[PDB]
Amino acid sequence: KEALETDLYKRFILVLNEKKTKIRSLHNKLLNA
Amino acid sequence: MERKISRIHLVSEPSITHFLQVSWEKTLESGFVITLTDGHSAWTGTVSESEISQEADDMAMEKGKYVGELRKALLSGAGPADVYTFNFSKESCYFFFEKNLKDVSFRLGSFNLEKVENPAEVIRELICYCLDTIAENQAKNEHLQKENERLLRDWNDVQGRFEKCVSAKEALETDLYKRFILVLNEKKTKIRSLHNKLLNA
Amino acid sequence: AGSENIRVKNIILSNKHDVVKPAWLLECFKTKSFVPWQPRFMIHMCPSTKEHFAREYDCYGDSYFIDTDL
Repeated sequence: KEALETDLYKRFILVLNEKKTKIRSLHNKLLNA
Repeated sequence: MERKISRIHLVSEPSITHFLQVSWEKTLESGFVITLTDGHSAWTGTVSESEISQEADDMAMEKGKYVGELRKALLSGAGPADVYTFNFSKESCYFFFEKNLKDVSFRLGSFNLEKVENPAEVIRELICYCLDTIAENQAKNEHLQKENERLLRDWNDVQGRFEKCVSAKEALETDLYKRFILVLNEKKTKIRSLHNKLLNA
Repeated sequence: AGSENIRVKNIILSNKHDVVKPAWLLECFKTKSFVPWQPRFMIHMCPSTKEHFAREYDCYGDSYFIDTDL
């Protein structure tokens, strides 16, 4: 149970970090246009 | 210090049983003390290391094998197929045991016991030993039963908890996946809104 | 090519073609439509297709504009 939970949470936070980087880039480029 | 009480059927009067108690310190090899009784009068005798060694040498037998045979015959160690016949001449006070072997009898041991003047003391001591050992066995059985019941209850509880945990594992997994998709859809809506705003701008 | 054989590896070495898992044709036949590619089906990307899917999709199968299912 612990292994499954930690693996799933690690994958999910990795995906969330990637999406947050993308949205941050979108916000940064929104200002210029 | 160990002692064993056994029942025997003397061939002279094979209608009333007798009781023989044999006590030894560590093993019958060093020696032991034997006491025969019938409820009215008793006889006692002792066998030492020298006597048993001499008897074994006269038998041209290995000491270990002779000791094992003596243990089988005296400690009621009856095997799958083996008959031992004991007889005690009271007039000569001579008690000896043989290994009946289907019409060929091989005499195993023989001793001369002395008629103890007081049989009441030995009978009372035997009764006291029996009562002590039965009380100890009863206490041990009670303690073991209590421990077994407690362990069974604990095992039942742990099994129930394990069933609950395994049942809840799938619920946790599906709840986690559902929450994951909820937040991911929220992020998709956020990125879609940002893209639409950028397109409008 | 559904099997990554020596020919598939050689095509992988060259960046002038796109490989798609055979399930793409089956999906097209079932829907009888020209469905566009997805990162799951393709095992390789040309620079042009890589740029095209970079905007629409993420580093993994997840995309931005189109939602995701279980």
